Amino acid sequence: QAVVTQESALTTSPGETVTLTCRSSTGAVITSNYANWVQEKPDHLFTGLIGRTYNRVPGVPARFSGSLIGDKAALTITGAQTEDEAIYFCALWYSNHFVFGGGTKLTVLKRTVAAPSVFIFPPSDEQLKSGTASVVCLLNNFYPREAKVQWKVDNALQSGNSQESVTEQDSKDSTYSLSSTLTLSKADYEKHKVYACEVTHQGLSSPVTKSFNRGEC
Amino acid sequence: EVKLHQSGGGLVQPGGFLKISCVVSGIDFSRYWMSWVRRAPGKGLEWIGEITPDSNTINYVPSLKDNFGISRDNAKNTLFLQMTKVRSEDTALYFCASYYEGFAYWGQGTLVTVSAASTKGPSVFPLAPSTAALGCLVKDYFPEPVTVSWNSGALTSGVHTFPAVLQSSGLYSLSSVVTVPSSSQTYICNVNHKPSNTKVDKKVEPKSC
Amino acid sequence: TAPPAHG
Repeated sequence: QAVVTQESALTTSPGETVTLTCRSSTGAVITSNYANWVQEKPDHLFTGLIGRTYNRVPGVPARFSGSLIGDKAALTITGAQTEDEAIYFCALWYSNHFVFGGGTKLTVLKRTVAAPSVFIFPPSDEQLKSGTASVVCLLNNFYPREAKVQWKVDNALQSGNSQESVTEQDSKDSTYSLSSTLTLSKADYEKHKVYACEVTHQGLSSPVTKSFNRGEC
Repeated sequence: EVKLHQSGGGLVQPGGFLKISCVVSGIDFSRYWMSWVRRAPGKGLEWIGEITPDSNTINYVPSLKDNFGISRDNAKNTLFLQMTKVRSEDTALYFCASYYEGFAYWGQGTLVTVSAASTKGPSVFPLAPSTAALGCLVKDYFPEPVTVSWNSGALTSGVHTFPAVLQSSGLYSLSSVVTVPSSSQTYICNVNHKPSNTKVDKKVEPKSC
Repeated sequence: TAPPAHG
């Protein structure tokens, strides 16, 4: 059940150099892991960059190079362009199959950081009549993409009961908007009082918490 | 000029069966390793398997060995992916890819949705305000296309309609929000779900205690 | 044969 680990997110800017790493849970990455790097651009647009740790796929710009630094495989971009903002996936070969890592969201800074405006929406009475309760946390017009929404219910950390959705990057001001929906049955919703959304983002000094108490205004 | 043209896919119920095709042109298919890969919502790229030009070696990630089968017909420049006894977690965009040093050539992707749901219109719930934010929650519909407008199309700026999420129920849910200059007007989301012949207009106003 | 992504 090998796991391939990459940085979740990294930030560079046009003209700079940045290196991404790829680590194996079984030990040091070696030649027979044949590290491959694949770039995912918006619209699920995939491009192979590097195969077998070092080799450029034909047509890939020379600013992409592979390496083995220490126990890890690495991708280096020398002179990053705006077009390089993407998710970079590393796959390692384990004798008879490839395993992709979780991917690195690479930001090539387009603009000043913009912190999200954070809004929480309790479930309507109308939804509660239907037997379910959805709590909606909105993150509006933020940049860059990386953001952490965490739900706390009576200060208990939630897990598995929320889903996230994000807009396209805005073509004019480069921002995103994100919804995080906490979905409970009405019964589970009414067992608790404090419903809190906690948001972490670069534009925020400290994480921001929007909350409400069930049954008040 | 090099084209990996995918076809097939679509909706299949849990336990069902589906075969995807990938027809290659612009290269001598019979000398290329081919691979299938997938991209599920909220999950990274996952490699499914690969197959040699002569089909004598077919490799799979072991966890998918029992639900995916790879084959090719070099005479018809076609790569195949058989999906077998599909599970709900197999909902994803599937891509064929050809090896040249790395993952060199890529198909346009095939959407496969695994859901046991029958068609069903959404419930529309207000997201009451309190720059002010408000919206509509469009919950538990099937299949995917809903259209959302605000005030019959008049209101467009500040509007964010989020991609639908497929829930573990096999139903879609979606939100649509607007920022407005803290006024009172009247705000109505118009939700149209053609497959269920659903048309709902929901007024969104502040909660009264 | 086109070189594959692994050896």
